[PDB]
Amino acid sequence: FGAISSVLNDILSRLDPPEAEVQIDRLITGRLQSLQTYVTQQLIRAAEI
Amino acid sequence: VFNATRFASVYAWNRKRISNCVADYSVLYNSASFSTFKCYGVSPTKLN
Repeated sequence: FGAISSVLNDILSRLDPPEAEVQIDRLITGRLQSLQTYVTQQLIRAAEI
Repeated sequence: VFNATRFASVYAWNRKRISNCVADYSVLYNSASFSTFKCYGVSPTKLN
């Protein structure tokens, strides 16, 4: 999602928090959007079932 | 590397491959004789 890495601990082992937060913001935004997509599709399938 | 007698030119910039040591960056972090000291991929304090 634009971050330097896909693994959380590598940023934390490398960065100082006032830019690590700038990276983690991107990470949680992308993952939260994916989770929202999953739950919406699950709701629709559950209605059909 | 740092206390060298003589450098080369910018168009003949000197490259050295450093390998096989325990580099201890905090003293080079701590020397105030170096005016501009700034890092891009890594926060400088985590180098230890």
